[PDB]
Amino acid sequence: MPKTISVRVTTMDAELEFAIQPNTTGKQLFDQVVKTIGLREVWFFGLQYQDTKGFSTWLKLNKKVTAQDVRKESPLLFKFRAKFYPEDVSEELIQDITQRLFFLQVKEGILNDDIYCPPETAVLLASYAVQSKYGDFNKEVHKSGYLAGDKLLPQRVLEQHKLNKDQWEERIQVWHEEHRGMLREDAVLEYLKIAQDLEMYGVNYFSIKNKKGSELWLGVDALGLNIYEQNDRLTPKIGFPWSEIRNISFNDKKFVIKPIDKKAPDFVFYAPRLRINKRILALCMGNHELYMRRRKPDTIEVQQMKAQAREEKHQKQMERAMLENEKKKREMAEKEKEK
Amino acid sequence: GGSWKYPDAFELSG
Ligand SMILES: [Br-]
Ligand SMILES: [Br-]
Ligand SMILES: [Br-]
Ligand SMILES: [Br-]
Ligand SMILES: [Br-]
Ligand SMILES: [Br-]
Ligand SMILES: [Br-]
Repeated sequence: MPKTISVRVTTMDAELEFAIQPNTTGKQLFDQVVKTIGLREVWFFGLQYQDTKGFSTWLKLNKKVTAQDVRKESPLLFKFRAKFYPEDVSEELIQDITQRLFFLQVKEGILNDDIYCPPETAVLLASYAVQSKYGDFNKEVHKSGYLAGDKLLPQRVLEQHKLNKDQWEERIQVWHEEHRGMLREDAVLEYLKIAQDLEMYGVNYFSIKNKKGSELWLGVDALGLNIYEQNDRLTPKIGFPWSEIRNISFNDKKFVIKPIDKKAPDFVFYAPRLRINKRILALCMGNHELYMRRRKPDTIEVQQMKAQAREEKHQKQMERAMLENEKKKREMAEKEKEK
Repeated sequence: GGSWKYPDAFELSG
């Protein structure tokens, strides 16, 4: 009934605009986004929207965009986000663009308190964010207040300590100075290597109840399912890795986890609505497929990207060593000039 | 042109 279907897609660092047709599929829109930004490791990603009832939802790529209850507005608003997380960033985020998108999203969740982080880890993470953004600490340029314009720490860390912004800056600067010589893209990777070991990293939590009506959390992540106490989302009460699951299923509100081990009982929980159980199961199927895929041989495409990454890295290392050595040749000629 | 059969940007195997 509108004459246009204008669409905005916001990534962690760009705003894109499209204009689609009534029969445009999720996959078609998704493919236009990733082509625009130059992303190839697309498997981790999704397009998230707000439905007409205000719930964050993933666009289904196998359905028409207009058939999915996207909040009606001009333009339609999507967030391009990592939906699935690797088991190890160093092994599995091959390309620098992939690493940057993950870094920006994870850092958002740390800073907004979504992903719990202890204070000392938050300062260490902030130091790598700073090395990436500023490069090497340089006492001629980075004076007191060089970080004053930056959101660097989780709100919980700021609120629960007594330090002022200057004291926080000095703690982060100590670490910043330790990173001198570290390439910006390497500091991004070091950030992610720390963040991926946080207890809440890469976990989707769903509110559930047991048969007695006690509130619990279900987590879904790369490695399987977990049951948590209502009041602790850090440490699972019961873990259900893939290797221990025989079947997961649902029937309206009831979700059943059937174990491989014949001695162990079924785990049953209840969601508020069928739609939630469908969301859980879809996320479990996506995760388990990626789990299996990373244990099978690399596709030809993945091999290509890995060989391109090795060659580009090898080349940049060589050019960097050449420039350092030329700088020494210059500094030598500047000082044997004076004689 | 809705031939992509899967919910995400990778195939689900049987
Ligand atoms: Br995240
Ligand atoms: Br940055
Ligand atoms: Br059902
Ligand atoms: Br429902
Ligand atoms: Br829902
Ligand atoms: Br979901
Ligand atoms: Br399609």
